[PDB]
Amino acid sequence: EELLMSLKLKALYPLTGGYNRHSINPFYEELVRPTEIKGLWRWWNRVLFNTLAYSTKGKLYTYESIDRLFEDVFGSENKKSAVRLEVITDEGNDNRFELSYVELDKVIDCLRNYKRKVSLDFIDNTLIAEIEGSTKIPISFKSNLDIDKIIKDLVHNNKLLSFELLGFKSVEIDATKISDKKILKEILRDLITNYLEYFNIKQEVTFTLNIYLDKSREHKQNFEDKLKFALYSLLVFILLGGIGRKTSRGFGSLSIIDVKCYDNSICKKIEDLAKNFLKISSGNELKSKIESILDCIKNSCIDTLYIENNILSEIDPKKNVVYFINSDLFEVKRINDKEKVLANIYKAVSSEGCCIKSIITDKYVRKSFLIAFGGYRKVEKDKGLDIGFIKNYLCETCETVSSFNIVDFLLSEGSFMSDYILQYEHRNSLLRFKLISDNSNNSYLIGYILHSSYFKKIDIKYVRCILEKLTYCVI
Amino acid sequence: STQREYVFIPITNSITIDVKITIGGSDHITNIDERGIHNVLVITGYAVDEKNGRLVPTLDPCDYVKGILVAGTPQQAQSNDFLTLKLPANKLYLIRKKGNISDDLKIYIPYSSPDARNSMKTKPVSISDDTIVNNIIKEVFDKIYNITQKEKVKIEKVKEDIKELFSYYALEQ
Amino acid sequence: STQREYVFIPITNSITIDVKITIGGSDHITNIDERGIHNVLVITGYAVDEKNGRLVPTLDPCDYVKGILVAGTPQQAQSNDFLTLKLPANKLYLIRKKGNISDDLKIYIPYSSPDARNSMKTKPVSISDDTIVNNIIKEVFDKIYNITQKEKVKIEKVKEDIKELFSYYALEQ
Amino acid sequence: STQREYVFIPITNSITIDVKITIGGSDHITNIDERGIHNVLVITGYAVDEKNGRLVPTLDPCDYVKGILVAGTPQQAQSNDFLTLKLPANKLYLIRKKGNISDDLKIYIPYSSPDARNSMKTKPVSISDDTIVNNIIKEVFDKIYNITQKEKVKIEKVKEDIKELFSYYALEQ
Amino acid sequence: STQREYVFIPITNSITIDVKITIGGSDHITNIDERGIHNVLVITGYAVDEKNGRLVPTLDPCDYVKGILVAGTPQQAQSNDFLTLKLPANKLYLIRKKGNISDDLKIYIPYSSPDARNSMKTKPVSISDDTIVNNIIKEVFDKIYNITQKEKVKIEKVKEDIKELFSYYALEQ
Repeated sequence: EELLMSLKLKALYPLTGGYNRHSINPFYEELVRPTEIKGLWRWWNRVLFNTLAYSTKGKLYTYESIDRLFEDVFGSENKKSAVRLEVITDEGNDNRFELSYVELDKVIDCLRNYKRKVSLDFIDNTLIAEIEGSTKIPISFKSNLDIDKIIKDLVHNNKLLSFELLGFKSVEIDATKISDKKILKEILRDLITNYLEYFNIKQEVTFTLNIYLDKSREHKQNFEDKLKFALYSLLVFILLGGIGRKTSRGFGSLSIIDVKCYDNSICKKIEDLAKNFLKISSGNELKSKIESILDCIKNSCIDTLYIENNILSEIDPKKNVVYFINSDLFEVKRINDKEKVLANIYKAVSSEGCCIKSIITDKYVRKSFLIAFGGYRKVEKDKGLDIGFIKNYLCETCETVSSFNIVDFLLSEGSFMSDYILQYEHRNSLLRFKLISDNSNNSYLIGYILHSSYFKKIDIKYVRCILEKLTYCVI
Repeated sequence: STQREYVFIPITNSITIDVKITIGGSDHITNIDERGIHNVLVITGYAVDEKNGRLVPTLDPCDYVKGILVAGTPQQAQSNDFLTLKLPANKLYLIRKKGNISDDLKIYIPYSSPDARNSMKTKPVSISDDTIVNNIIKEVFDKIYNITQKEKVKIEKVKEDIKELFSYYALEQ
Repeated sequence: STQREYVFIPITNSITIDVKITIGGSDHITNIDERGIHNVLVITGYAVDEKNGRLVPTLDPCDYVKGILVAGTPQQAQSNDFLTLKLPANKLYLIRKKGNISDDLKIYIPYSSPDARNSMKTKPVSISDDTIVNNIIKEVFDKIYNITQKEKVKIEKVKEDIKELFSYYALEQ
Repeated sequence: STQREYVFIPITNSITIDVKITIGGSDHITNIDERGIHNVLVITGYAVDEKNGRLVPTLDPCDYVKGILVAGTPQQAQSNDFLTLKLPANKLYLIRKKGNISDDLKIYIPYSSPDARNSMKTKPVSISDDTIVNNIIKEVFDKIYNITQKEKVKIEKVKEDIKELFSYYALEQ
Repeated sequence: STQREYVFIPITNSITIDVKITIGGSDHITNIDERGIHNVLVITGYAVDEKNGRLVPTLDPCDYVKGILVAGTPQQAQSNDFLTLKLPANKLYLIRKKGNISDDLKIYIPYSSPDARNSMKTKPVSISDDTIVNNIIKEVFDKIYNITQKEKVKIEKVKEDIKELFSYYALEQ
């Protein structure tokens, strides 16, 4: 075993989770989970691979076979991983979340013989137990983690973050039946912890990502070639994706501070292509680099492209979904207020925000666009024609003014994609954002659209200059 | 805006109408056309006193007083039973938010002083014996808001909400 | 049912003791036993006026004033701005509560009527200015108690105990 | 059909008036329906030159300028400082669109050319420094709608609206 | 970084420090910031000789000499008793690792010469008798790191791990 390479990266406002869905907990703190890197690296490998397969073969391959193809690198049920990650985040402390005291016993007395719901809000460095039965009583707590002011701003001013607080902030309390205080004092006490821990957010989380090789994986078929392709999918993971939660909206965006390597025979082009991001100096100059890195994985420097192997499996378009990189939908602007655009992206992904109420100026072409691009949207098909008039935009074949047709989305009935694109509460967003920079103080927002397989076909330039105006008013 | 009155609504027949000329304009707070009583300002730290409701300023945060808001008279141009306090229209703890508010309001409330030699002993009592409903909705809603809630029939939404609108605690002395 | 007064602890220099002399009795709810200040009152919807330290009320349950509450009489000079309450010892809000006090008190509160000259843009501030923390320590703790700065060297912890709890709101006007 | 002319918002000293006849009627390319302006226009690939405040074409898609299009001609004496396009506005990047513009638009944009003796690297800087915000509300905005600070409730918040909306690139040379 | 130097922890302090100035910059490797002693180098196959001890080399992998590594110049350019080694920081064995370390390090560890006519026969020696640990504390910890250690609790903590976190083998001849 020996160290393959080292990637000193940084993350921008990462929302890394844990057992409690927060980056800190009563026991430890991890702002970077080496399990999420390995999990996302594999996700950005099954995407890049199907990109290399939808540019040289016109074929798409299922996930359970791409990793079966790469299991000699990332490992599987039949083989240990050949690469092993090791994240060494800086400041290397213990830094658990400790709640020293929380003086709350009036709100306890405000909660006898009643079924209310407590709700926490952080108003001017002080939190309030908003009993929806009209009692905004304050609380005098004292804890760690020093919420400065900025996160309190950043959370309240970002409509996405504030929307996900709706879980971690409130809970009903039935007390008409037998009640207590030793029990209520412990219900409310953790409700504080699960709330303040949501505010352990930090910009500029600097960590290293050491990647080791074992030197015991004999070159089965393309080991030396499968591996150096995985490094490519790791760079595009760094350059297009982030770690943590809501990375499809800019959070946890990754950068590159300095890349070393220790085996020139493999990492040669990878470190070089990675070296080209330490000194980015112009918006459309990076738009060239984003394409420079991508094409060197395509027809230029074709990394052994051994698709002619009996491991893969073509997908079924009417029952499978696959995400791959459309090399054309890419936009690199420039920004100087990360927090502003981080809160602006809500203007571009919400069905009422002041960026797509301008670009796609209607109800249906607006919503139906998000339904097919903005991940999964809560669309309640209990009202009138606004389930079909958005269907009329997303049919497989019907009267279309805009090209948002889905591979088997039929009207008057529901196929597999008909329910999937409509009722499946876990669907990633094809429209993504990422803020990237280092050593230049020149932050560049990046916008792109992952190409899916359920799309019948998409008018490239139309939905591009939709995305174009998008990335413009997001600043 | 300008002068406005916080009409707290218990079950009692004490100060039901109690209110002379309004602004004349319709810059009201609680209009209940068809979608339930909305923007129902209710305040904390007072008690209905169970009789001759003066809203004794209590110091229990658990304690509170509910009611409605409307730009009526200051008790036929009176001030000795008020607060004359000004609002920024964001430090008002409103219920069932409906967006639009003004910048400043001169909210006026029936006031009082602490009755000496008497522990307040605020006691929670909700709205019951609903014969008060047609007593108030005809008086404080059909004489204060008789443009909606009369040309409509969706007042069963209001009917069920009357008891489900104002709870209150009381000194009960 | 003895008398009490709310001698709040602001960051303002307008504190002589602001009401009147020490108890004359022997009971003190705001003790110093465990490690510092205890049994503070954090009544809501007020401010210190930054001068002439009464409390201006507000209809916002998010405006807070803290500070020690001690016994005594209301200055025998101004009985037109003080409440003269009577609390049943159950319906008041405390912090760092200690051995229960289950007997009523007639507490006194410095309260200047709202007097809506301006609009109250109350703003928060916690106790700071290490120069001024010893200021209100000397004029109050050395005076009303004579327990600090001379016989309890643990003040170097009780100094920060002041910085921990006491955080009031003011109008900055 | 219609005539319009460009007025962006820099912090410079070249926005004095320098404009001929007003709308002719009263309809601009923008409106005011929320607390802030709408229908701001964007040209990509132009900077402000920070002196002699016309917009010189660049060929970088990362180049920002935005404002509101005032109706009318530029005195027909500077018949070369402006573009005078004619489009149905469907080829017009407009933000906060509140109206359907099916007719055609004569839009006159302060134009220039590099005549480059040297290089030209534009610099991104937005508006801040409140002394500037209420400075541009008086020489740019009391003239567009003839509605400001007479019956408004919005202008003081439009200052916040102008801050976060209008962002311009600048040569700074 | 640039030139560093490791130094062992011998109970015999004939070479207690005998090393010259700090970085010239501001980067150390070991430190006692809040919790405990951080990065500590362990090299293998080197006995001290504890008599002008400068890490006599041997081939036994049983031997080791723990000890801090500070970025000091090699004893005012002492050209006799160092190894002047540069390494990519991956070839360094750090007990109690803390944080990432630099790209390459030019360390000058005390290197004596492997002597002839004398079989090594090294015997291990550990730390005990805490008057031996304080004879090391101020010399190599509260001198190189002589900014803190008079501010926090980390005094006995440093004499906790010195007893065991630094063991070694000795030639004992």
